[PDB]
Amino acid sequence: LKDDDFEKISELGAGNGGVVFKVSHKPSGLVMARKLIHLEIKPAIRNQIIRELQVLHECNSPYIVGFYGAFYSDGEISICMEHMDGGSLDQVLKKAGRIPEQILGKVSIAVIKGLTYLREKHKIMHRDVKPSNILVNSRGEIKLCDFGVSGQLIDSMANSFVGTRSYMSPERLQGTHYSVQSDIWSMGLSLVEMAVGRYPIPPPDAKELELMPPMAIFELLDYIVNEPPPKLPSGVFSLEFQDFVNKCLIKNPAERADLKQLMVHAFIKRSDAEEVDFAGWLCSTI
Amino acid sequence: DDFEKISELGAGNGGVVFKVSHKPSGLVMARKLIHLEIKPAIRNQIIRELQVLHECNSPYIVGFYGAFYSDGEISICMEHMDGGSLDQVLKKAGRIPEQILGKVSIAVIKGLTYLREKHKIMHRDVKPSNILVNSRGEIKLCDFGVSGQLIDSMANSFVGTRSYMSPERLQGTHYSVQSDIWSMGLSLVEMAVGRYPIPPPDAKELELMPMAIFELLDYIVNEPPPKLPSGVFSLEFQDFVNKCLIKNPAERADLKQLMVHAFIKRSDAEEVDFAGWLCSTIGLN
Amino acid sequence: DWEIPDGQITVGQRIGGTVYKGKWHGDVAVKMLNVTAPTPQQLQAFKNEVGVLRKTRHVNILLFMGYSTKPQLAIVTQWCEGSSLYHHLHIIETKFEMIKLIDIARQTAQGMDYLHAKSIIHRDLKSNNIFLHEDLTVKIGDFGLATVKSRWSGSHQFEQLSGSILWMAPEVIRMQDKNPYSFQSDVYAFGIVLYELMTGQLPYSNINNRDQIIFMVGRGYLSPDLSKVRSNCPKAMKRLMAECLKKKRDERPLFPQILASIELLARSLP
Amino acid sequence: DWEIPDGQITVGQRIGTVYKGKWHGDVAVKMLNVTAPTPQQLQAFKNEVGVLRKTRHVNILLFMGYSTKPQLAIVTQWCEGSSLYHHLHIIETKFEMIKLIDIARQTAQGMDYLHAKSIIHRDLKSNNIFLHEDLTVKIGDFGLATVKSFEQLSGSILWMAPEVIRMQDKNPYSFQSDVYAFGIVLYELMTGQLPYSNINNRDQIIFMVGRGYLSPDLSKVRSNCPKAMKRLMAECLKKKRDERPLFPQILASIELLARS
Ligand SMILES: Nc1ncnc2c1ncn2[C@@H]1O[C@H](COP(=O)(O)OP(=O)(O)CP(=O)(O)O)[C@@H](O)[C@H]1O
Ligand SMILES: Nc1ncnc2c1ncn2[C@@H]1O[C@H](COP(=O)(O)OP(=O)(O)CP(=O)(O)O)[C@@H](O)[C@H]1O
Ligand SMILES: C[C@H](O)CONC(=O)c1oc2c(F)cncc2c1Nc1ccc(I)cc1F
Ligand SMILES: C[C@H](O)CONC(=O)c1oc2c(F)cncc2c1Nc1ccc(I)cc1F
Ligand SMILES: [Mg+2]
Ligand SMILES: [Mg+2]
Repeated sequence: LKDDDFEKISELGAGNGGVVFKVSHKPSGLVMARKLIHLEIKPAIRNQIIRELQVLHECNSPYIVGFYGAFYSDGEISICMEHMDGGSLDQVLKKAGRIPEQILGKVSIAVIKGLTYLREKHKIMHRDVKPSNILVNSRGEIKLCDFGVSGQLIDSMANSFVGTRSYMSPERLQGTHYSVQSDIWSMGLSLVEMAVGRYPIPPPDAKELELMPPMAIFELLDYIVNEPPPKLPSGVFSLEFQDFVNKCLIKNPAERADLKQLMVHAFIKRSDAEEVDFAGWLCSTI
Repeated sequence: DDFEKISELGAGNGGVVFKVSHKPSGLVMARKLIHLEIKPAIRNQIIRELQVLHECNSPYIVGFYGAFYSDGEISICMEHMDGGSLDQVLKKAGRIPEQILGKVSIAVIKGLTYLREKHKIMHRDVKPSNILVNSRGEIKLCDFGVSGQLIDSMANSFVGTRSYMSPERLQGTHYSVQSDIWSMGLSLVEMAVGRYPIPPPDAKELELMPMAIFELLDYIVNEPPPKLPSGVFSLEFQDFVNKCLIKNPAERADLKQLMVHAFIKRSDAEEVDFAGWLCSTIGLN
Repeated sequence: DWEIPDGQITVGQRIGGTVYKGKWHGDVAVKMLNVTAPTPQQLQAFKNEVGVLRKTRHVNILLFMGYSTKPQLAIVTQWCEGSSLYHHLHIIETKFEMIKLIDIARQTAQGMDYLHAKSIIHRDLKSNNIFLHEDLTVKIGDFGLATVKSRWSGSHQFEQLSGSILWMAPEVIRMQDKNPYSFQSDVYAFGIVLYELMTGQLPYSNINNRDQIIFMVGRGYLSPDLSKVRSNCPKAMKRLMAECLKKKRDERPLFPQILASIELLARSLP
Repeated sequence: DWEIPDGQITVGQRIGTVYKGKWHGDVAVKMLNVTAPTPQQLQAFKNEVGVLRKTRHVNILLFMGYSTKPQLAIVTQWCEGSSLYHHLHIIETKFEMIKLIDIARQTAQGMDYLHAKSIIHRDLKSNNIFLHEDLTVKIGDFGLATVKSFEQLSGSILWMAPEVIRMQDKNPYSFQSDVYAFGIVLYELMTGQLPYSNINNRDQIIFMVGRGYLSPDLSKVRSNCPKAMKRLMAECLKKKRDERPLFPQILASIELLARS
């Protein structure tokens, strides 16, 4: 893979430090997603980033977005990956307003299996779970992306621009703890955002919850650290769902459910067993 | 450094002149600063060449004290003349009496002769501002081309506003002291009439008593020479001036011939209160 | 007027809004707003950035040359040969002598002194926006966040916090005031620049959690580890760095005082 | 506005009507030391500044501001290094041909810029081209400069076009006159001499170049000057004003040539 090898089709989206293009890899004819991340970095570490990304060639799971290759040109590391024509659940949540508890069930399974896959077969945690990083497609697949595989790339990304919100767990915000337990919190927070259809920090006021200038990021972080976790509204959701997000959002990581415990959860047993035209729901909402 | 500034005597094209005193001496002199950006071998050549001024001894040549370089400029320390230049004098007198021009004429001829015979150098730059005078009544030539290298280095210059250059020098043909006679002649007309005689005065402009330099150069080369008016000047004077202003250097008067001209023989006989006339015109009275 | 009639500019390569190497009476730098329909917010951004540059003429401010509207919105400035301070320090690890490092500090301060003197707060000072032009002259650039201090406190209104975190002062991060920027916030950024200059590394190299740094710096827990200054760093510089980095903004020196500190230092070695 | 309030600029070593000052670092102050501003001296100052304010180009001396209240003064960047005159004619710096062409090129770049903004420099010469840090050309001294829409002729004869000297045309200054000046600069660059060295009479040079008789001696150019540069010098020095190239074309030729 190299920069000449590609033809731009369209811009799939952009973030805080990265841009994603739907492209056609000329030699193979393949349509793929090309992610460019701007970095000013020493040749020795760019080459270390590439080399470390090559581990994705082995990462094969239906809960993990596929990897075609990686390279550096001009001023930018390129990651070429499985194009997901459904987009990110962030994009979806915009068009769908709120995601039905029953679909979120499939999503919750997909996330857990993928976090399990990463953990066990590749020794790594995600680091960055949130709606924009769960990708869905026509065939009803829900895959995870943008996880922390290259340790060097993690390091090189630390010199970054300021975000506008955050899904970081409180224990990470305090440097108190660092494990999969933190990715569980982020899944928890994501779910609440996807369920209610609005980023749950801070919580909605009494009036605002009836319908259903932005808080600066430092205030958001200070909230997460010092305030009780968000939670689902009382009636609109099953008690099993409310209980599920709750065990994901416990401030103290120790007391927070783990992947084994979550997997056999009432909400997961139910949803696994349910059969939902997920692929159908997806295309119908686009 | 060791010269105290007393006043500014004035400035023209690439140079300025101060009346100064040597601090320990109390020796009053005229210091001229000429602004030059030149190679160091070339400033040394100029300063060396200026030293031949020490060999100049004539009551018709301004005295020379010394020369040196400092701060991108050549200093020429020279005899202070408390009467300044005839250019300066002319301004305050309006016109200069013919009889006085007789004495100037002699001085300039005598001076140009001394320079020629004793040092084999022509002045190259005769005009009223380079004829200096004093209260003892002497009349001396200044600013003459003694250093050939200084001549060369002064070419890179700003445009002037006028010229006393002989037509032959302008067109680049052969020239010699004949060129200097032309300029004396041109200056004599200026001082007598009180107006730079190029171009000659209009009908209106005349009865009372600018022009681009390229026009003036072109007048000098292609028009007839100026002249005095008649009646208000001696015929001998008019004859003298005309023989100086002939365009052909070869039909123009020479130094030997001017020296014995009628206007010259006469004024030499005349006894005139020159120093009295001067102090009268300016500032000791 | 500094509007460049359309057609004259000849956009070429790309570097990193978006910046191209172009042509207009020689090599120039062209910074464009790629898109096609400029929102009135992107418009006021442009108007403001041009407004600030127009007031700068100093050898350490990157030379604004003119702006274009018709093709796309764009700002034209002098082209620079040679790299950013970021690039020297963290990419090609240029082995500057301490006298040079001090001089880079000095010039950067000189440019900042000049801006503050005309009431411009840069708001995005950092290694990348400091160019060693011909390896000899510091030119401060990127005035995309620059602003002029308004005499009146209610003109401010709401602006979403943006910028690189490693150079943001704690009060800016916290974002508690209507306007947390000040000359002093610029000084803090310059403080981090001293850090890169006297140490060779960015701050917080052991921490790679972006949100954690924002949270810990804003809270007071985290601050640069001054022990990492190289041993040839004059004691006066270490002190001056620690002063620019003070958490209580009012405790930070301003640029004339910073300039004096560096001159007085310079005066001390043979 | 670019007025520097009284009190800030602090003047130092004279260089001569230009001093070294401090105002936000080293600067250069050009003053008018007379406390009697002639209504014509104030006009002069007003226009020089008015011209300078239009310039923002890396090959034009950076104007920084003006002051009126201790005295009339113009503040511009302070350049370390020497003028092109000093290099060619005084210390006889032995530039390589590429560096000569580069000096020519940058000079042209700045002239191009001035012209595109309808500024006629009218006093372009070696002395007024400063090699900043020995590598970047900074065209300075704008004391005669005007914006193209009686004046007593003023300047240095060696760089004046024959129509400038003649002063007979209704508009004796033109973009093309600056090009002539430029051609003389080219001359100095490619011979390391001034023109008309064999002639030491100012009035003769004035008259003879104006009449059309006298012209730089192209035999003196260094043996290693490209045929193409020598040609460009010719076109720039052309006696007939309208036969001279304009700076777009000059830049083109030099950039083209420089590639060989
Ligand atoms: N493999 C893929 N297939 C299709 N679309 C993708 C994709 N990967 C990313 N995208 C889209 O590109 C957009 C930009 O992704 P990127 O990861 O750069 O920013 P982001 O939305 O995740 C927020 P941040 O940069 O702050 O983490 C995402 O919203 C996603 O919709
Ligand atoms: N030795 C001396 N004593 C007194 N005054 C002198 C002097 N030498 C020169 N001056 C005065 O200084 C003035 C300036 O001298 P300078 O020779 O530079 O100017 P100038 O009047 O001859 C004009 P230009 O340079 O165009 O020939 C002269 O007009 C003259 O009056
Ligand atoms: C702000 C960034 O611009 C976008 O977010 N982060 C990433 O895209 C990202 O962060 C990473 C990391 F810290 C270590 N290794 C890889 C990555 C990676 N990209 C990425 C990862 C997996 C797959 I499959 C595809 C990808 F593009
Ligand atoms: C640049 C000035 O504004 C114009 O005046 N020019 C001169 O003064 C001048 O030009 C010269 C030259 F080309 C060769 N040698 C000497 C001189 C000389 N000066 C001079 C000569 C004699 C004496 I006694 C005193 C002088 F100052
Ligand atoms: Mg993402
Ligand atoms: Mg004289």
